[PDB]
Amino acid sequence: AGYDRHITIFSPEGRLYQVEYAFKATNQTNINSLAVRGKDCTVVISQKKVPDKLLDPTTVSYIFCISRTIGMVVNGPIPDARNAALRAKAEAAEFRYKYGYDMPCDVLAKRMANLSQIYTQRAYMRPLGVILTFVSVDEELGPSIYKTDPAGYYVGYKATATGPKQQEITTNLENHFKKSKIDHINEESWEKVVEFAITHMIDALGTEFSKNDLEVGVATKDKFFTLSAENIEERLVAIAEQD
Amino acid sequence: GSRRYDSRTTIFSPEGRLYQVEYALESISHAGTAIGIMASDGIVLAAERKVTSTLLEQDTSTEKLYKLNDKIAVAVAGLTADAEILINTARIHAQNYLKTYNEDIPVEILVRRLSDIKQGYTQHGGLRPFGVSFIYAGYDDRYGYQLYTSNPSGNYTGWKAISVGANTSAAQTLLQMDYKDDMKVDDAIELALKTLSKTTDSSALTYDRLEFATIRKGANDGEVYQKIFKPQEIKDILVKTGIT
Amino acid sequence: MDIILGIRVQDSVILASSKAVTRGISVLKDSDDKTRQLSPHTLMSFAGEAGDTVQFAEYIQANIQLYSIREDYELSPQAVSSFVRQELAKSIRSRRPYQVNVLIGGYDKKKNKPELYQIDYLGTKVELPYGAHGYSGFYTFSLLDHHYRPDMTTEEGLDLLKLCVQELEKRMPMDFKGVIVKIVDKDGIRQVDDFQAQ
Amino acid sequence: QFNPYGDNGGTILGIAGEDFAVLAGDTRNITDYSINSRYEPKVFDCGDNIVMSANGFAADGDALVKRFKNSVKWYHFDHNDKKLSINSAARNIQHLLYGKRFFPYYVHTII
Amino acid sequence: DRGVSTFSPEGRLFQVEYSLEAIKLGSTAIGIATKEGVVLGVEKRATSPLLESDSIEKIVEIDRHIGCAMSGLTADARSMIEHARTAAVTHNLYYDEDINVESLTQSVCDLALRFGEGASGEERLMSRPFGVALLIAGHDADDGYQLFHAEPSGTFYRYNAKAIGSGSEGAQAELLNEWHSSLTLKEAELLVLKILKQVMEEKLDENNAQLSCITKQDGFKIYDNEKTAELIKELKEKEAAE
Amino acid sequence: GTGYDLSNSVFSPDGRNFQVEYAVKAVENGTTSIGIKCNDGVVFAVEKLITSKLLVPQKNVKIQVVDRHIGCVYSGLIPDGRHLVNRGREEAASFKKLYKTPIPIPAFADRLGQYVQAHTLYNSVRPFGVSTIFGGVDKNGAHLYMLEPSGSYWGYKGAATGKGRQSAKAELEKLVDHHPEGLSAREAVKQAAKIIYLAHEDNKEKDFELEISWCSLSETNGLHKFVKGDLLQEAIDFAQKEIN
Amino acid sequence: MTDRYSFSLTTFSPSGKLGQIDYALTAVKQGVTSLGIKATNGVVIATEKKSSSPLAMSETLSKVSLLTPDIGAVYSGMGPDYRVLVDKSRKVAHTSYKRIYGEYPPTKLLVSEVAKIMQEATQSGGVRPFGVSLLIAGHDEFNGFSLYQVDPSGSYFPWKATAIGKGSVAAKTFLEKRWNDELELEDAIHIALLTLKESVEGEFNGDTIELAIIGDENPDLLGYTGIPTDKGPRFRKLTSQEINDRLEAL
Amino acid sequence: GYDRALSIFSPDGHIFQVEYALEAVKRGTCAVGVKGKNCVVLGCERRSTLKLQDTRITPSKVSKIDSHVVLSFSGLNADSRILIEKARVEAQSHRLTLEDPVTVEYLTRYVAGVQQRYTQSGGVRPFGVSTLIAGFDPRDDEPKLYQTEPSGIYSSWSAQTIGRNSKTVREFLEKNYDRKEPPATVEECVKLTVRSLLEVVQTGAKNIEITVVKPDSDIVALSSEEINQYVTQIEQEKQEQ
Amino acid sequence: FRNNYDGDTVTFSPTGRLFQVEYALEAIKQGSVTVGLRSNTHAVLVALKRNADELSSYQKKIIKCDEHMGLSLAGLAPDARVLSNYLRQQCNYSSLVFNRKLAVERAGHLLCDKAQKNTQSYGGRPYGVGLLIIGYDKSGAHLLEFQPSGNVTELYGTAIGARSQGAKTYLERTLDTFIKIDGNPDELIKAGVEAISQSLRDESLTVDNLSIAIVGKDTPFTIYDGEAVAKYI
Repeated sequence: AGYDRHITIFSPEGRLYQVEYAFKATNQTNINSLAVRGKDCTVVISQKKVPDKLLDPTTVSYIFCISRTIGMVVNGPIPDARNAALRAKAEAAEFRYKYGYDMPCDVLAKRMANLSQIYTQRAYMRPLGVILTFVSVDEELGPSIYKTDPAGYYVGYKATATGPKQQEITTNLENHFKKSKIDHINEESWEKVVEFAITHMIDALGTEFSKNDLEVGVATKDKFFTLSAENIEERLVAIAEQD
Repeated sequence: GSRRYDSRTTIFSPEGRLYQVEYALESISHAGTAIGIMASDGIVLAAERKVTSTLLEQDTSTEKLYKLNDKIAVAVAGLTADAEILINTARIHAQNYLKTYNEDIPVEILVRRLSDIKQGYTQHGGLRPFGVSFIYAGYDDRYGYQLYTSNPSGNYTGWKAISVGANTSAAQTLLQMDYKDDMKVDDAIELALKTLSKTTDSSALTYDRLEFATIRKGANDGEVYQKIFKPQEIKDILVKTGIT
Repeated sequence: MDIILGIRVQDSVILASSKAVTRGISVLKDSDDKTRQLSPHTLMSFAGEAGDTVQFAEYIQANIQLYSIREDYELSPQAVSSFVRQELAKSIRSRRPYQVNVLIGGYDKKKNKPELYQIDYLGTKVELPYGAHGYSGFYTFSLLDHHYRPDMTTEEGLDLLKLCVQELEKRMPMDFKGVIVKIVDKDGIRQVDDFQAQ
Repeated sequence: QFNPYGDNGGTILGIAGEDFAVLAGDTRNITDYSINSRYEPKVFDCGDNIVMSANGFAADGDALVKRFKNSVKWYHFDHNDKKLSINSAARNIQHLLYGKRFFPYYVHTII
Repeated sequence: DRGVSTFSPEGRLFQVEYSLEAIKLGSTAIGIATKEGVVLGVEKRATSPLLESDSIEKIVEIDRHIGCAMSGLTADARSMIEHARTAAVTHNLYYDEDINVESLTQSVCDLALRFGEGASGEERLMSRPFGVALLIAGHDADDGYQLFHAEPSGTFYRYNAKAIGSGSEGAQAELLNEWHSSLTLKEAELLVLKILKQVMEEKLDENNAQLSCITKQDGFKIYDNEKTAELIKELKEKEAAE
Repeated sequence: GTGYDLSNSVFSPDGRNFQVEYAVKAVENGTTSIGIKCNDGVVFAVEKLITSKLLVPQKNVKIQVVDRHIGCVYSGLIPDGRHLVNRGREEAASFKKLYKTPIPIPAFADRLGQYVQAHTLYNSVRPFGVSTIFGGVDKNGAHLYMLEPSGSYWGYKGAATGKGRQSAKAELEKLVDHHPEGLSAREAVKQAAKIIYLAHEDNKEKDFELEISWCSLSETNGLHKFVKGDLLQEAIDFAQKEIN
Repeated sequence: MTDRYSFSLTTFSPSGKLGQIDYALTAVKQGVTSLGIKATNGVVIATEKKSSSPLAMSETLSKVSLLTPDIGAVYSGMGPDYRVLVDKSRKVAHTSYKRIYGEYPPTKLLVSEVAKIMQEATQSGGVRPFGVSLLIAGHDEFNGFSLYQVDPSGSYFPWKATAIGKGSVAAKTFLEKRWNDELELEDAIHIALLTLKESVEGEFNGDTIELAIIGDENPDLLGYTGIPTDKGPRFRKLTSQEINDRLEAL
Repeated sequence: GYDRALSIFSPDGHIFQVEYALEAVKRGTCAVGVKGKNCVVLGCERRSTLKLQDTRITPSKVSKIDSHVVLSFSGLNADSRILIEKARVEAQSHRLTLEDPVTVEYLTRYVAGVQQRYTQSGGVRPFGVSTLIAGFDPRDDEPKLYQTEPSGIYSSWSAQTIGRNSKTVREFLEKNYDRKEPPATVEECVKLTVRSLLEVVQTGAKNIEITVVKPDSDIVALSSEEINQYVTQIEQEKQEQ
Repeated sequence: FRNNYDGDTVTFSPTGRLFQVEYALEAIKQGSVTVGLRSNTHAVLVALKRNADELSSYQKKIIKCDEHMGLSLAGLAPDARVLSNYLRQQCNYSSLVFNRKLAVERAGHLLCDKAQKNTQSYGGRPYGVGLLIIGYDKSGAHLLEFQPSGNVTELYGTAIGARSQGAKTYLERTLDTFIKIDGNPDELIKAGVEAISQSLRDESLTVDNLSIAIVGKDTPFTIYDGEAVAKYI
């Protein structure tokens, strides 16, 4: 009876508690992230928090380079995050090997969502307490953002946000698009899209950021990369000379 | 480990009963009633479609009567999906037999096989039994017309008239009352409809809620014929037997 | 090879099989019965590879007996021959094939007619009035083709066989040491212990 | 093509006295017309007062002796240090050899 | 529930402990080792007068020099006997000699703990321990006549005399006083026959009891009823003679 | 409800995995051990509680080497630690076999990480009862790491775990602040000996034995070597002196 | 490691109910309404695209999927389960039929296959039933147009028209009032759009509604020409615009 | 892949799954066997919970394992089929390898072994069946009667019964069967068998089937009348007193 | 508490304990006593053999693994047979493949690792036996203590079993003394028999009650029982 809350089987209400609890684990890191699409690029911003002084800050990241073109940011415990990243990389490599072309961002997303859906149905596998946000500049769809959860669900976004204060960042962005009337940041350079991202990240969270409080990922035609404390600092400086 | 969530579907109760089999039967007892009556010149299979709607496409439907062979058919009572798994293996067993011996499979041999498969889910593997009860109507040149029945336990028996599903008790009593060894297919067809008609949990017994089938040796031929009545054919035989 | 002859007369099937068993240079035995009773009304003669020969026969027998008991019924000669053909057809594409040729003679109590089946090691089955495996047909088929009649009596059949065996003893290079004859009819299987000089 | 066998020559002799026994063998090991060693022991003391020599293809002879010695060791472990009678050693060696009935140890062994 | 190979807080394997409880309910079996051979006796204990008592086989031959008696869930012993017989025959095939009694026993005991649902040690495929104990008696050159007690725990002990089954504690106490290094095969037979009589619910007779022995000379033999009926008579007399 | 802490892969209502958390308790209960990254290598040190005079000194080595350039030390259930090192070894051999080059520290860390994280995915296994500090020198520098039972791991400037983990972390933070330009192989070896002695106050009851090992590009050529004899006593004294 | 769950997670209770299947049906009940209407010359399946956020792009998520070029499906219940079921359905359509007979399976057979996959998740070791109910519409030369419903138990039944999910009871009622055996495809599309309106609370346009049909062959959607017998797919997803056009004549 | 230990020991040294397997046997229709001096007779009662059956085709209680051996049982019908099939197969295998049909004891020991194995193998429950196996060893004339139970234990009996009310019927037999003088006739042997079933069948000319096994594969089942004739002659013996 | 976290090895208690393993450790304590000690030339094993009745034998407690290695057991006998057997193979493998005698330290690591696999997997149970391994290799005499938890330790001496604490204090006291008993086997054996009788209470070591074993510089691991140990009682 009471075991319908330990493994992934239906509860009398037709619910899957373990999947629900896995969702709870995604906020364990107290990190917030958001992604927006530029005119020809995709940017993902995520908070970086290094409490312990004994830690080497350069190794504390929740953003991963899945492939030459796909970037993935994770919201959830790091061990499950790395499990998902390794799998994604393997899946991307194998796909290119078998089909002759780079795995599209939305397809990798679906693949990972499907994998997650399985932990939802088979009782011996637990779900992963993570939410995966994949980004890239697809060669057929252009700037792309696809996010998957422990439920095995996934969808494409104009822009999105994940984390404890996900709702604030989301409504902030929603409002901005109701205004601009377009589904993206009408900017030619990614540097400006990165700035917009950091700006609204601030308006919504009501907080200031130093060069080590952020982590940034950028996807462009044929390439995805992360910025350095200094590349970010340069971004921070520019937003400062406008406010 | 896993053991914590294992129901142990194949154990004995302190009374020596098989829980899952008992419960499976309980489940079947709520399934639409299916009847089988064996005449001297044929066999009748009639079943009541449990629950219906006006929008239900009753022409392309077949939830209770399935052709297993060219000389064997079954009436289903229980989980349709479970029954299809078994029906399909039964269909295959029949053909393996035909390929091996170049002769149609003797009815009991096919029934015993399906029953042994059911019996298996009862003794090992830790899986739930099939929530299905079958009424087999068939003919072979060794025992002629035969009527069998198999339930979740994997046990099977032969009958002259039998019912599975809901109200089998009331139904069995009615059959035991009007059955006569020298009956004729048409007599049986009527007994079948009358019996269902009195045990139904519904208002009336309309054609849209019925499936009918007969296995006759059409005098004008010399061979056996299986007929799964079409909606119209049912609506007809339903007016004739005075049930309009 | 050995001699395996079969003939289906009016109310029975007769199977004549050579008695010699030769291993290389010497004739090891001259009273070998190259036959197995598959059921009260079905007999099977066989010839071929040294060990596979009896191994197959006995394997087929065990299976028919098991069927008989499980069903308390006797399979028709036709059903038995189809089972046997399928077994040989499996064998031909296996790792090491049974190199055995067989004749199945049975009396179908339901049809009330004798039946003769010829099946070679490839699983090639055919029903015939009379048949043989190996070189046997080469010497005898011209005789059978001539004197054979569907209404022959068991006695007429044994005479036609005797004629066949005489031709074999005349033109065939090998001394097969005579044959053992058996009859299959409505009353089971019996052996003609007197063909050495019938 | 690859031939898994070779011939290292050698000759061994075993004579059973009345209360003694001898097992001799030259110490020359060869390959075709060349000498590999002028002194390569070919007769071994295997414990429990049993001497053995597996002559023919050296690699096989070595593997067999090695396997038998190890067999004696386990005999002790398994049967409370009981001594292995020469007749028991012989039967054991038969099984060691027949275990490779289809990829034989190319040796003529004497104990 | 709880793993079939779980330890109790006392450091014991539940399943094995419960296994022993089952053995206590079994028929009594007694073994006595003398420098003239080993005697093995058992309580037939038929459950109904209609049961043909000689079809009760609780004393079996393992090889010509090894015999064994069982007590507890007897059916569980068939495979053990089978394993034992094979082990002896195999040993002979591999070494052209008789297997040592202790080695034969060790082989049997190796099966004992091979149970569980997937224990990380090999492939112990057996749902539960054996519900029977065995008295293994035989002879070999290195250690002469021997009697062993093989339990479902995997451990086995060598005894000069031993009783297993429902009458064990009682019978064991008896054997304690009755046994001495100079017993004769004859004495031992009566002694086993006597102690069985004390612990058996039924009046011991050549039909609900059975004797046997193993001697270097004639191997393992199972005394037929006649031969035992007399050893019984001979006992009644010696007891009544004081 | 409850019982969430009885099986390994279960998420509690708050999203935690209690079994992993309980494993951590087995870690905090063990000896204290540390790692100190320096300007061209790493130093590992550990506390070896002396149960009695019977323990042969210098014999029960706890620090382990993986390949030829990696050091690993851990606190908690020692057998779990060895199990983890054996895997690290196969992982390293595998990597070298295919890529020729000895496995990078970051790469090696993730191999261990994925393996440990794997033991938190099923209820048929239990999590590891150790936290492991490990590292070495590779193609581009020195790397220090600490891996938790949850499979979590990060790169450290200095790291500690076990009974006296707080003392150690305290000492490490001071070193980090008072040496922004970097410590040296030679220095870190002494500094390590000190931190172990201080951190021993949370277990001051039983007498202990010190063990240090290092891997410095200049002092060991980039290979992992144990600190013995002179250099060892020299550091022991540097500690004994500052513990007063 | 290794799945040690080799026993059923779905078993019979004393009353004879199969808990997990019941519970799965409950999950289907909470699901967004979807429906199917069969006309004399076509079938229509539709549902509401309940976007989880205005930042999400509802087009990147299809609730109505093409299984074969003459068969489509829609559902109610757990989206992720539906998604994998579709992949398996498309694949089984090939491996168990197209690769054997050289043609796509008839609607009833494919449904039969899907039903089997779902039935197994009801009895196989270590799994839970799928939390979805499908509505599959298709056409084949010998059966014409057909509409089926497949439930978690693996049971499937043919319909003239029906609805599943949230407001299925209300919707099924509204359908019994407007259905007859003479509806033309466009009439059914209309009735469908009306039925769906009762279930939708907020926006009701071509971007919030997903609708597809099984009608005539679209040689324009074939991709090639040159083979007379190949006339194109009978399945077609209506475009955002096509929907709005009909919404005006609502 | 399922290997849960279903048959395990409980604190008191008992194996419940096996014990409960016996409860299933106590619930099965009664079965009795008695050996005469030149034969063995097997009797089994027929339920009456439902009557409108087709006796021609409905599986009978006595089964032939080979031409000289028969087996009857009490307990789960479906379970008995699995044992009967294995038995029949083993009987044919024995003839094929030993070149001699099985002895009754051999065939019994084989079925018992199969039963024992299902009491200590993972993922399976014991057989809810108890059997009576009777017949004549090849080229022998001394009758054989054996019994097996879920535990895997077996033994021979002069006469024995199993199933529901077997308690009653065994008592009848213990004070009506003299080993000194066994039913020297096939007739008086069958009579004793019917007599014992009447103590529990409560008038059932159609509720008592009998099979007589004589040496050399001479097995034959009686008909309602033949049996009913014994019923008739037996009821008078009572009234004529 | 405990009752909810001791149903199997795969479960940690809230305090971080592994009860099934602890229950295994208990089977050891309940076992007979055995002692081990070494000089720099020899290593000795002394163990008290236990019997069932006065009609039963005294179950052996010492097993030889190779010519240079052996051990004494405490707890479940069968598990010692399994572990000693695995050790016998490892030694054998080391000789056949590398023609090298297996280092006692390495034999300890092998035992530790084998035992550990039984404390992290489902369905498996921990070994319920303690082992004292002695042996002479290329680095001298050695004594190891093996615990079912997988913990192996190298010592100059130690003991396990019931009342083992007696002998352990004695040895820890006698240390400096016996450690130097080089070139003199009989002196180390007596020193060992003295440590073991420090755990007596029930009775006094008899002839068929005492069991001694030794290995060393030029002494192949050999076992003494009965009359052979008479000169030590």
